Amino acid sequence: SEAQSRIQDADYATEVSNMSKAQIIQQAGNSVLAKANQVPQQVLSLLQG
Amino acid sequence: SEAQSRIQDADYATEVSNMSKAQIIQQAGNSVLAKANQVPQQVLSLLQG
Repeated sequence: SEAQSRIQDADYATEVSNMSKAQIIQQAGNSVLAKANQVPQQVLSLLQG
Repeated sequence: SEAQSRIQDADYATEVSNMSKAQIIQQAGNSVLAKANQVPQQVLSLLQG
C-alpha cells in the first residue's frame, strides 16, 4: 500500500503551486489580449475621421 | 494567417498619404484648368469691341 502511494496520491504541495502559476499566467494572458486588441485604433486616429 | 496578412491588408499609413497627394493634385489641377480657360480672352481684348 505504501508502494502504491508513491505512484498514485499526487502531492498537493507542487499541484497547488502549479495551479497558482497557471491562474496568474491566464490572468496575464487576458490582460495582454485586451492590450493587444487596444492597439489598432491608432489607424483610425491616422484617418482623422 | 500572419503570412496571408503580409500580402493583403494594405498599410493605411501609405494609403492616407497617397489619398492626400491625389486630392491636392486634383484641386490644383482644377485651379490650373480654371486659369487656362481664363487666359484666352486677351484675344477679345485686342479686338477692342
